[PDB]
Amino acid sequence: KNKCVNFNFNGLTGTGVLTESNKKFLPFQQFGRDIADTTDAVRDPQTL
Amino acid sequence: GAISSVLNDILSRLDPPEAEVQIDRLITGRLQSLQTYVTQQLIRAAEIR
Repeated sequence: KNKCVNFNFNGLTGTGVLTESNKKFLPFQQFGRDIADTTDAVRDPQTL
Repeated sequence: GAISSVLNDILSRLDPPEAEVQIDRLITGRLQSLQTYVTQQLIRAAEIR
């Protein structure tokens, strides 16, 4: 966490930092999107 | 007119002999968006002058 690390979240390639989230997601929702329609959160394929 | 809007998707699914066509449709479409934004802002700067 807290480092500009490259990403590979099962096809989702990107670059950014990792931070622990605070808000609530749906139990059937995998990720979310912002107003600009890019990736703002992700779920790990191993742990929930 | 391309496959997807994400540049990280077309660069991973195709070859660089093949991905040169899909990138060209995204560069030309996005270059006209910046040429429109500068042109409209350059007329509004003359009205505020």
